[PDB]
Amino acid sequence: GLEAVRKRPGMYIGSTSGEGLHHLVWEIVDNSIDEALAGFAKSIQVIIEPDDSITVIDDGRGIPVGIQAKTGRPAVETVFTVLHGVGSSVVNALSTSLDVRVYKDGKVYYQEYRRGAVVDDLKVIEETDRHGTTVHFIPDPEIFTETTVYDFDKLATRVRELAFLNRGLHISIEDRREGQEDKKEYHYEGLEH
Ligand SMILES: CCc1[nH]c2nc(Sc3cnc4ncc(=O)[nH]c4c3)nc(N3CC[C@@H](N)C3)c2c1Cl
Repeated sequence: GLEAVRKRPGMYIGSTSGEGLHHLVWEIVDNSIDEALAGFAKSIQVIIEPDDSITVIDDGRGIPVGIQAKTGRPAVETVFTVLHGVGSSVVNALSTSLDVRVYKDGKVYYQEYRRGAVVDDLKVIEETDRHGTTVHFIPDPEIFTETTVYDFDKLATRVRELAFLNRGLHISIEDRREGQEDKKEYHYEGLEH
């Protein structure tokens, strides 16, 4: 399964250099873009956390949490744990840790993984009035041996491109790292312009 991804990451993300490190971001963001395309997500936030980890927040419907008959597991768990807009499990495999929060039907559903392996069963941890999905991941330095340090300008450039290609979407990029905090927000207007 996902162990194959950890041993041959080059076959799944193209490179284990800085390029592959940034590719992880797009693999998660692309899923949020698909939910904007479906018509539900209106805003996406990408955050470089102070420790070079990544958070992606959207306000879509939230990844399905119901048990699938085919697997006997919550759909969201399968998304991150089974190899398949299909790259979530690859990001999981290549991260020291990944946590997902799904905001759906008044509840926050939470699951975490470590180097691709499930920590515990999906659990309701809070009540909420919002909807969407938040994915946070820490890229694995065992995989990304050259660099685990993000390039804000590189991310911002593509985020702007994504805003343009998905006209109407609100998408932002934020750097929370020490001595260089920054945020850029992008939104190209539709017919209301
Ligand atoms: C924060 C990243 C994020 N946000 C999401 N929102 C959603 S919202 C959503 C809600 N209900 C759905 N029902 C059917 C469907 O096909 N797609 C859906 C998508 N789904 C995510 N998935 C599901 C499948 C895979 N593309 C990942 C994600 C992911 Cl991953």
